[PDB]
Amino acid sequence: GKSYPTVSADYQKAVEKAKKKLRGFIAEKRCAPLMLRLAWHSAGTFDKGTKTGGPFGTIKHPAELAHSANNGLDIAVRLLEPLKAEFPILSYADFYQLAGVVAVEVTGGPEVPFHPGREDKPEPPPEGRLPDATKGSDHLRDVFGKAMGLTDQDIVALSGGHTIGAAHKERSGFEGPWTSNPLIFDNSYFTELLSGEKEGLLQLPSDKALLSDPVFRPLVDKYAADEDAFFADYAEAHQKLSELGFAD
Amino acid sequence: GKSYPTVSADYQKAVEKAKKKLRGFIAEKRCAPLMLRLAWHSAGTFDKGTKTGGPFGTIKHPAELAHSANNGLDIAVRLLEPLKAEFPILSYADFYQLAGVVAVEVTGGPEVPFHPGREDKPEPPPEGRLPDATKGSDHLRDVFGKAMGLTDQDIVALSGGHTIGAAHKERSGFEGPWTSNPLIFDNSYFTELLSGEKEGLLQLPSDKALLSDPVFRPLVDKYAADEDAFFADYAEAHQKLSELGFAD
Ligand code: HEM
Ligand code: HEM
Ligand SMILES: O=C1O[C@H]([C@@H](O)CO)C(O)=C1O
Ligand SMILES: O=C1O[C@H]([C@@H](O)CO)C(O)=C1O
Ligand SMILES: [K+]
Ligand SMILES: [K+]
Repeated sequence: GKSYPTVSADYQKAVEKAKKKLRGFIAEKRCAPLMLRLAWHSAGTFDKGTKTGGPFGTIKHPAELAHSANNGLDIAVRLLEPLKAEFPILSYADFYQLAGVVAVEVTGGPEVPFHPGREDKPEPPPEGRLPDATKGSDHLRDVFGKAMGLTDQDIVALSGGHTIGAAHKERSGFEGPWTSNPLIFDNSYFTELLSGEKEGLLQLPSDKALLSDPVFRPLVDKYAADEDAFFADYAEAHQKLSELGFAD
Repeated sequence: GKSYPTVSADYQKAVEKAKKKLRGFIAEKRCAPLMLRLAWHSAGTFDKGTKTGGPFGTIKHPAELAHSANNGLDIAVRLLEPLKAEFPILSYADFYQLAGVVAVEVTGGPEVPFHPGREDKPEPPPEGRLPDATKGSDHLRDVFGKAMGLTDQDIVALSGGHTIGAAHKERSGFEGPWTSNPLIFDNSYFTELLSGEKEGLLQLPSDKALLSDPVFRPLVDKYAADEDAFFADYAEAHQKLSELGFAD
């Protein structure tokens, strides 16, 4: 239920130019997964009951980067600082979410609609709102549902974001890619999740929780059979996540 | 601006009986300062922008007792558990605030009006909202003013709560009483604050901040000259603090 704010023509021109520069930079640096993870951890702190947190640029604060769930995301902030400085008119909030949208696009994923106008806010949210990889469906619903206000369909679709990238034992402690093609955005996360553990590939307990839940599991089966349907629901869910607490 | 909830006659009878039992117990155990500090740290987590936190019984949770600002308050919770069990109808929130009101009364202080009907809530607030003793007036206003929504007069009056009790090097790290009579509720905190450091008595940086601020300092002078005026403003401020986020 969104009402997007008006931004000047110069702001809109800067979005379009930054989008292109982000494509080139993210593709060349091979950091699309990290950038997706930065945008998601930015937005995923939203609490709908208090309207605190969410995608309002606070993740660049050292206080929020120190959160253990954000281990490694200081690399992302640093990687983007030279480009952000070329687009001073843009908020950090818009810039990081635009980077997440581009991360998905440049790895072959759906084109997530983007609307500008997030304002940078000065206080990071409390630590502890991001999901815990060792937990299961109840915990997923607590975080995405009770806090962020996303649907069970969004949970499954957004979990397929793991179709790009890898864990790092020096960041979370988990290690390895979810897929055999970690810079390619496709439905492979779901086909691997269904096939069992393969050697070399990662499954978190929070991934496996999707297989045993009666609402999540049919979605997993849908996305593994129908990549177009995964792309549609993913684009819906990403857009919602990127706009949590914004333009309501 | 309060609208107090209706409670049954049995609840009201239990308040009155617990008030008496609290007087006897707190007087005998010599723990009025700790009990005041428990009630204040319960209520002082209130944030008026989000309506989170405040005096709703969450301080008995191990998660909130672990907060470093609450070092030692597990002693208080434990001390009160046998009495609370004699009054099962009462919420923990009402019981702890009633204990704070009695702590003030039984050490000779003003009779703070008490209204029942706080409901126990299940989530403790985030850590870090209670004031920092090494900081000054700006920090006091951030905490009491911007979060809790109390006035500068309340800040000074409520700081005179230090007229009873002591710091402990194994809890905060500070050590000693503010006053020569730490179980007597009087204006002595302000007369000591004005006289300078005396040997054996404690002044926190947050106490000393009251002397250098142009709004706080006249209040300090008022309370040190006029204990009746301290008692009046204290009773006002304590009642407000004990009712933050309650019955609005
Ligand atoms: C469902 C609950 C989730 C849990 C428990 C979880 C947990 C994790 C963990 C532990 C890592 C490894 C971090 C590291 O060690 O480098 C990770 C990586 C990643 N996460 Fe999630 N995550 C969840 C949901 C999401 C969502 C909703 C998105 C985006 C839509 C996402 C995108 C990513 C990406 C792209 C990576 C790889 C990052 C890289 O390669 O640097 N995750 N996640
Ligand atoms: C103004 C900002 C405040 C700061 C920075 C502060 C800080 C502290 C500290 C560090 C201690 C010592 C804890 C220990 O080591 O045992 C303490 C004790 C105490 N505080 Fe405060 N406090 C403040 C306000 C308040 C308020 C508003 C009240 C109640 C109205 C209060 C009541 C007490 C009492 C009664 C004690 C003594 C506790 C005991 O003897 O066990 N304080 N405070
Ligand atoms: O997605 C990522 O990009 C870098 C690296 O893989 C390529 O630069 C990294 O640290 C990430 O987790
Ligand atoms: O106010 C207090 O009561 C006890 C003790 O002084 C008397 O029991 C203590 O640990 C407190 O800080
Ligand atoms: K993939
Ligand atoms: K005293």
